[PDB]
Amino acid sequence: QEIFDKQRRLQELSEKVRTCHQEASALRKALQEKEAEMLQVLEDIQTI
Amino acid sequence: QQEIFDKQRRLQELSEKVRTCHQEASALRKALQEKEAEMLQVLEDIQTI
Amino acid sequence: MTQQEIFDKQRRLQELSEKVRTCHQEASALRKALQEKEAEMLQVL
Amino acid sequence: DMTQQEIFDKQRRLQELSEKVRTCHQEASALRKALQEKEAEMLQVLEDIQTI
Repeated sequence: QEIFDKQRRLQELSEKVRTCHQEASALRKALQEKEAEMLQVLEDIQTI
Repeated sequence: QQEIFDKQRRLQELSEKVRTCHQEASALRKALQEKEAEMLQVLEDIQTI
Repeated sequence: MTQQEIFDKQRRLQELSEKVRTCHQEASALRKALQEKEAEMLQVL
Repeated sequence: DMTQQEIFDKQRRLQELSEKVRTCHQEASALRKALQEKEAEMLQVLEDIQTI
């Protein structure tokens, strides 16, 4: 399909992948932080 | 009886905190589910070049 | 009776609470693994 | 730059690394689904205690 057009596709796609990673990397931290907050609440519930 | 009511009230306050943390987590998971697949979606395309 | 019931519910609540803790710690190890796995891929890119 | 062969070579390296991510993702979906229901089970038990 012409190597220059293949190089262009590779670039755009890689960028999109890095963007998805950076986004996912921050969603996991937010999820890990949120689950950690819930555990403190649950500990308190065992006390009544 | 009063004791039960108190226990219930306390459980309810903590329950509200649990619900809020769940609602966010439930949504955070959906956002993470869709995003990780979007990543895999592209990686697949990269293999199609 | 009502009391017994509240107690049973409380116990079940404790079971799930510990089960959530297990899943969380299990998720924490997976997220760290997924982190390095993606980063390993990025380097390749 | 980058030649076609260079692209194929990076495409193969990718495949092995991408497959591992695919696996970890499927495992993450299973845990999240399991965690989702467990938290839902808790809220229903909490609401269950509110009734006598």
